[PDB]
Amino acid sequence: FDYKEQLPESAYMHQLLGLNLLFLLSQNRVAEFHTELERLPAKDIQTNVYIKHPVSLEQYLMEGSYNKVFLAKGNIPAESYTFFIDILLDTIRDEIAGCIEKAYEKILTDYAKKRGWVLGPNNYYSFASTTIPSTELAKQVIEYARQLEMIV
Amino acid sequence: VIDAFRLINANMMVLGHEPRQTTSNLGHLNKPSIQALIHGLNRHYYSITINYRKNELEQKMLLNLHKKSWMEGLTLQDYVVKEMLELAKNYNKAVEEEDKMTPEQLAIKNVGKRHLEEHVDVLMTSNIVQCLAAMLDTVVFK
Repeated sequence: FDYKEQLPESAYMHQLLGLNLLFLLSQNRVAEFHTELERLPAKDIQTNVYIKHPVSLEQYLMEGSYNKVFLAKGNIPAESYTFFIDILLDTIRDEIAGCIEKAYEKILTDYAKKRGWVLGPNNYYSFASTTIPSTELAKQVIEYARQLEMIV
Repeated sequence: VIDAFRLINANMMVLGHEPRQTTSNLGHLNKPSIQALIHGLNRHYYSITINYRKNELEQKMLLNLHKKSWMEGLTLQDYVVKEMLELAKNYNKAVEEEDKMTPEQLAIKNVGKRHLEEHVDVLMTSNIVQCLAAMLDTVVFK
């Protein structure tokens, strides 16, 4: 952030920056993820292969990373991020929970056992998944407000 | 229309008619003044101020009488109200739509050296009361 006009560019700067970017996606701060992306418009462009892997991963995340989970891993085994990619990998997304499986789709053990099964919430996915008077109280207040204006 | 009169003898007419010693009450007495026929026969007479006797218990009893008896305030049957309301609002909507022409022309006219129609307080009150009737409908009962 410091002006640091004398700042001598080093290949580390690009490598370290991507580590935040890769981590940021890991900590599901997606808004922050793009925030950093727009901070380095001159870096991403088409060069800076160092940080190119996370963006591809992010695109795959907004797209079907679930299928592309191992595609990006195989796209480049390492970019000085041998451990860096590890955090993301172990942080497998699980938003697919809003579906049916477990003798209803059966595919997507330990996963089927975690917290009893999947992540824990709901039940066995195969078996997982009006009133005016209540409106009366709420409406009553609203109507008076209109009258309250006609006071003065 | 009630009134009170009292006669004056013709012996003391040399003396003042009604010796007055209070401006406020004399002026209030004159405020009714004298009626045409009264002047036609005002002589040998002098009207005397009348007023309703103080009234509290009777006043309070009457006031209680009005709410429940002299006007619709039974307060238990106090609340067509959904049958004819549609038609009344239809009439008034059509009438206001028609009346909207006159303000249109009025605005159309230039400086040149019947827009006032109201008709909106009535709708306001009527339909706001009808909507409020939901309070009785949904809670006061059941």
